[PDB]
Amino acid sequence: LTSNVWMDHAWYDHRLTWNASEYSDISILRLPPELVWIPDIVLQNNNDGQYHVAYFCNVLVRPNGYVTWLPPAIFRSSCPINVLYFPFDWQNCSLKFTALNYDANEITMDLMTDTIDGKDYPIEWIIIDPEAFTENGEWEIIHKPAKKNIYPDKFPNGTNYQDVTFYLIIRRKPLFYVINFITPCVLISFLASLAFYLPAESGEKMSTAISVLLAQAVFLLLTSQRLPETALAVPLIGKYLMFIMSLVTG
Amino acid sequence: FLLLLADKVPETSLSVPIIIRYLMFIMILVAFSVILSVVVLNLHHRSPNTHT
Amino acid sequence: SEHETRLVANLLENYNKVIRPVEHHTHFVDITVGLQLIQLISVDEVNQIVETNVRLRQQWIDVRLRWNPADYGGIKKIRLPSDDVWLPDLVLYNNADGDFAIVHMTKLLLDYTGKIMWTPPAIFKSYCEIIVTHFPFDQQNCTMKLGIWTYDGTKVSISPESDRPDLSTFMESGEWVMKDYRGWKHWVYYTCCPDTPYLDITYHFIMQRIPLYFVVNVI
Amino acid sequence: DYTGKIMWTPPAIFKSYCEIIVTHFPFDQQNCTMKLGIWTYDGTKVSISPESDRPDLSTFMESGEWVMKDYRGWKHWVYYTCCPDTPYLDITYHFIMQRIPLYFVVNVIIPCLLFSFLTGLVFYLPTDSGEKMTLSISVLLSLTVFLLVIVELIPSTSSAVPLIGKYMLFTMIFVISSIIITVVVINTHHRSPSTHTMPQWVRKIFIDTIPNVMFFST
Amino acid sequence: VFLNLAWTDYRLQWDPAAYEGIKDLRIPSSDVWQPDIVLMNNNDGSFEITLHVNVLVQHTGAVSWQPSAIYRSSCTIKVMYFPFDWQNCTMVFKSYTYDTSEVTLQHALDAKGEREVKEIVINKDAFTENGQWSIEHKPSRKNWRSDDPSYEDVTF
Amino acid sequence: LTTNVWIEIQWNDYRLSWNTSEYEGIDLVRIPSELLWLPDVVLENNVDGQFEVAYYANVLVYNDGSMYWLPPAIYRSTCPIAVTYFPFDWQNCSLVFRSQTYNAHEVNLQLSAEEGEAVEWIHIDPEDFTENGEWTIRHRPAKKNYNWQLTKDDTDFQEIIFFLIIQRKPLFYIINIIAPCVLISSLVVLVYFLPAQAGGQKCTLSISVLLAQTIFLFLIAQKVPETSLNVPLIGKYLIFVMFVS
Amino acid sequence: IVCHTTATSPISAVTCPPGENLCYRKMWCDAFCSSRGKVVELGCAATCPSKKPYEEVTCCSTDKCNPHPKQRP
Ligand SMILES: *[C@@H]1O[C@H](CO)[C@@H](O[C@@H]2O[C@H](CO)[C@@H](O[C@@H]3O[C@H](CO[C@H]4O[C@H](CO[C@H]5O[C@H](CO)[C@@H](O)[C@H](O)[C@@H]5O[C@H]5O[C@H](CO)[C@@H](O)[C@H](O)[C@@H]5O)[C@@H](O)[C@H](O[C@H]5O[C@H](CO)[C@@H](O)[C@H](O)[C@@H]5O)[C@@H]4O)[C@@H](O)[C@H](O[C@H]4O[C@H](CO)[C@@H](O)[C@H](O)[C@@H]4O[C@H]4O[C@H](CO)[C@@H](O)[C@H](O)[C@@H]4O[C@H]4O[C@H](CO)[C@@H](O)[C@H](O)[C@@H]4O)[C@@H]3O)[C@H](O)[C@H]2NC(C)=O)[C@H](O)[C@H]1NC(C)=O
Ligand SMILES: *[C@@H]1O[C@H](CO)[C@@H](O)[C@H](O)[C@H]1NC(C)=O
Ligand SMILES: *[C@@H]1O[C@H](CO)[C@@H](O)[C@H](O)[C@H]1NC(C)=O
Ligand SMILES: *[C@@H]1O[C@H](CO)[C@@H](O)[C@H](O)[C@H]1NC(C)=O
Repeated sequence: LTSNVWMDHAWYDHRLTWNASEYSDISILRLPPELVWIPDIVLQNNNDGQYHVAYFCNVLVRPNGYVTWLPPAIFRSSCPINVLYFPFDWQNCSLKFTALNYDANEITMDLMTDTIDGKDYPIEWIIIDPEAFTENGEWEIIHKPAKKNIYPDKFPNGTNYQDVTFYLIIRRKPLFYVINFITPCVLISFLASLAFYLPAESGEKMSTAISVLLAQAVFLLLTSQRLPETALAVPLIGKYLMFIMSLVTG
Repeated sequence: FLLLLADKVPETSLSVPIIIRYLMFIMILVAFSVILSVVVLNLHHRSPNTHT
Repeated sequence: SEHETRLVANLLENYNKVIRPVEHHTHFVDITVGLQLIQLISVDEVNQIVETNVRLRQQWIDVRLRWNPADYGGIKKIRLPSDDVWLPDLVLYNNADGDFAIVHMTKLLLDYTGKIMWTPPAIFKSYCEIIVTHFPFDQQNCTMKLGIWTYDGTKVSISPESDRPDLSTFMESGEWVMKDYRGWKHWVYYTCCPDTPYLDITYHFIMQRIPLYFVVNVI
Repeated sequence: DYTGKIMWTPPAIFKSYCEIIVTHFPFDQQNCTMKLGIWTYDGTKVSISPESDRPDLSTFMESGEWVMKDYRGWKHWVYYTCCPDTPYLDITYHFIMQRIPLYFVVNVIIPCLLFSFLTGLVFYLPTDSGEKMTLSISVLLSLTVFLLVIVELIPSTSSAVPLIGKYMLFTMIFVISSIIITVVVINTHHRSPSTHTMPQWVRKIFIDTIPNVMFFST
Repeated sequence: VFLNLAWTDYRLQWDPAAYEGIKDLRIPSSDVWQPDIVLMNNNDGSFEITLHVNVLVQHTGAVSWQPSAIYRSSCTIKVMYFPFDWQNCTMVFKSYTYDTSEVTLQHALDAKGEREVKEIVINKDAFTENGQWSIEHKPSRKNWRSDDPSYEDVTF
Repeated sequence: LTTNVWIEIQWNDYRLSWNTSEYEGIDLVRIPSELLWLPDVVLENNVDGQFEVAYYANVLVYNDGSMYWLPPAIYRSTCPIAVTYFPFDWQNCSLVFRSQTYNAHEVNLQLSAEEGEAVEWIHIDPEDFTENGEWTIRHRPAKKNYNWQLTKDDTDFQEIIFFLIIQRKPLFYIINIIAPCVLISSLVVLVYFLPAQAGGQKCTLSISVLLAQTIFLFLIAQKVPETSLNVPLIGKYLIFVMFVS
Repeated sequence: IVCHTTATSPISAVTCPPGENLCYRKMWCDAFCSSRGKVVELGCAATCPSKKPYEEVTCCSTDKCNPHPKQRP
């Protein structure tokens, strides 16, 4: 999975405090993260060797010490495919974020809170601008949860007791395949079936059927270079191809 | 099928994978099927005007 | 030159590239932004990505970087490195898979008034809504949204250098024709504060495809 | 060491330009080189000498596609018109490697052999069987799909015509000639007497001489 | 993979009673000495790790470093029973520059350290099965070279 | 276009001059380029973002302030293709060098003068140069060009251009695409000597040659550029033979 | 015969074994045609080697005909 995401950190640094009236009424400050302490919170389930954000932008500081940091990132996460119902598949792709520089007794990864009606509520979802989000042409987002995960088998001392994970349950838009893979093969196999109406006085029964099988072989070729060579399931389309190739051989 | 499989087989020459041996087996078997079908058709379309 | 050496030593002596160039923290530094399109490299109609080679012209004044030429041999321009002075964090909001900000730390031009002119290159890989409805006879409208990432219009104000990009050095693509191109400056207000607008310049390019490859190879 | 004797053995991925001779492909021998020298100094400032006459392959992993036959390293000095006492040195290591011709034999050659052998067979297929064109032109189609395979496998070099290419073009011309003579045979077979009277030389040669010149036939 | 390195630096010792009971520090890796433990059998040119997490220093001088890496290792493929094949595919690890006269390579200890772990560790909380490859074995032993007394690797 | 070039920059820095008598006759010093002022000579017509050189070699500094920098570079230039006669095409690919920092009032880019004559060409070792394999170099000129839409300022006024006019070797295509398609499409005239009756197999041969032409079209589509300004020659011929079939 | 040969470092005036008494001198400028000049090959030969379009050869029959262009015979 390739994603453009904005991480939004927030933490308090008591050392970045100041009385705004002692100075001029400076209510806020921008500081490069190469000068201040930064929690290197990294994508652990990354495929490329890219654990960090892409632009180490400035942190915003308030006189109370509240530091915010919204660095943008381009992550390449490892999310395995469930090809069973391909091309009608929905995937559950995860972005797992850890803190490998400090243990859970030194920092605590939490989810951001927000307010609506004087009540604090956590942001248990990926944030998506409903106007500025251009939907991908192949994948639709159904669910987008976010979870803080604790692993009690592990000890708090250690970097494996903590996890903030962001899940994308995305559904495929099955139109390119329906228009270029399924419909033609279905109709060509129907041709094979209809070969039984052809009289033997026409030397065209076997030609018809075996040419239909050649077309099915071409479609199998196109299909084989669309999925990973996994073995936890036979793709629905490959299932249908085997079924229909066997039926045409019959 | 050989074309299909081209982009998925290691390009090493220390051995032949059982999959390519199987495909070559089936390919040569189909070839011999062709040869023998040609022979059968030759025998079937033979006559005294051409053959004793 | 001895003069320019002395000047650059005296200009960066007490200069901090971390603080904005303002006499008072309340005021803003206006940055005149301008996009120079050079070639359209690619259009991925699947991933919905447009790849362009651009120069991001930026002008602004740094009150701390002034001098009298009479005291420096008549010098009126220098070519300081960009990592040595304060720069604005202009980010491509609609970036897809490339770099958000500028990474080519090219030298900048500095006048005696403090006026700076930085014109660094960039490969923008933007995210464009692609409409495959009349392919290959389709007309795309692809945008580059730019803004200051960590500062608000109260601290850093941007303004486009011209109503529309500069395509004077545009290499013709061979598979895309640019019909029109304009750039708009926007501001957005939020419930947090009414006196604080958040700014973004969005340059868009309306590109019509040349449908010959796909006519002779597919139709 | 305490004497100032330094030993620095860093790694490197050398992507070197090698004159590739695809003339006997896949039975091709190469002599890829790696020329090394000091860029900014000359032999009077920085001299380089080869540790040994030949590289160290004591920890060389076997490739699976190439066999290293010979490997050696030569030092060279070159003189210029600048100056008659400043030689400019280089060490050129060359590795002679023979390709293992099994992948390409099994995947590119044997199928072309089958196609050739089958093109030499439409001549045992009688014409009363309306299938000669079927067979010949389907062999041609199989060979075209295999041409796809070949272009996917073998290199797109234009330095010279390899053996794979010569054999493929020979096979293709073989199939084309097969199809042409097949058409001639079908035209003679379906040669109506109403419009074509058989010559006398044809009857003397094909009906009267060659049949007897054969013994193996029925 | 996470490498799990541990060593002792006599210089990073202190009494916690003198420092408000600080018994462990997290220190950037660039600030302490670390051995050049690298993947030798890489196919790219990336010997060293990718993510330089900060080390864990105890008041005894015990330095634990659990850095992360996307490693691309070279393994010979046995093309005889493909696709019904089983691959070995090792990962060789040693210090690029330090040798036996300088560092002694051992195996890592289990969670409750009493005995060495002579296998690759897999954490089920964090492990994505491939879908095309089943891991049947995952041992780890030290390998030497009789011709080279200065060589010692920990191969996985 | 991908090239490996050794570009030789030469200039004078009055600050790095010295008198040899004070330094035991030393007239030549090597200083790393990371320590010196360099003109930001870059490749502008690059597709990637590699404007600069690959190896920052040392700069030979002479007592008079002369600097000889011979940095090697690996440049992925941009040169549009002329498909019209593909694969019997020759391309005119350019390497445009200018300073992206300094202007003409600051630096004057010029070509080398060896023996008082200007080196208005790319230098190519005739002995230690390996011809590519698909592209043959015919011309290799170099000229100083000025963009007159700009001023003596603006940093893009002057530029040194090196050209590579290269003729393709159309042999892979000939003995893998051209000759096969030609021999295969020449078969559709053999349908005229087959009998017009069951068993003659006219349409069999014709439509199978059409099928082969379709496969060849798929093979060519994997080899031709995706530009839509002109129709190449091999695709044109494929269309012709498909219309004929 | 006494020829000048580049088969030594530094250049030497060595006598040729029996069979070669033609002192040759090849020259041609390579990728360093400018900073250094034409290459200089010298030595012994039984017959004057061939010449290509870019080379500049000069073979003799006397002693030390082929000195470096910055020297004299
Ligand atoms: C694959 O591709 C490869 C690249 O594309 C390609 O590489 C080429 O291979 C050929 C053959 O293998 C190479 O040709 C050889 O090049 C040698 C190097 O020339 C360099 O150095 C010599 C000086 O040599 C002395 O010093 C060097 C370095 O220190 C030592 O390595 C040498 O052993 C030798 O040392 C002796 O002398 C020293 C004092 O000088 C002593 O200190 C020391 O103790 C030793 O006594 C220079 O002369 C050369 O300069 C000339 O060439 C350069 C350019 O190369 C010019 O610029 C320059 O102006 C000069 O013209 C060069 O710098 C040569 O040594 C070697 O020469 C022998 O062969 C040629 C013909 O082949 C004869 O003419 C010559 O007389 C030599 O014959 C003697 O040596 C051979 C074996 O080398 C014997 O068989 C022969 O009987 C004779 O023997 C006597 O002398 C021997 C010492 O050499 C001694 O051992 C014997 O016992 C006997 O007494 C030859 O020219 C070529 O360079 C390769 N090219 C590259 C780029 O690598 C490869 O072939 C390809 N493979 C395939 C399969 O395709
Ligand atoms: C901030 O400074 C002003 C000025 O002395 C002082 O009156 C005020 O009490 C200070 N506030 C705090 C919280 O110390
Ligand atoms: C972490 O905590 C566990 C459980 O108390 C303990 O066994 C282990 O020694 C601790 N690790 C360190 C480095 O203190
Ligand atoms: C160079 O230095 C020497 C002193 O060693 C001096 O005598 C000579 O005049 C100097 N040359 C110049 C050109 O200044």
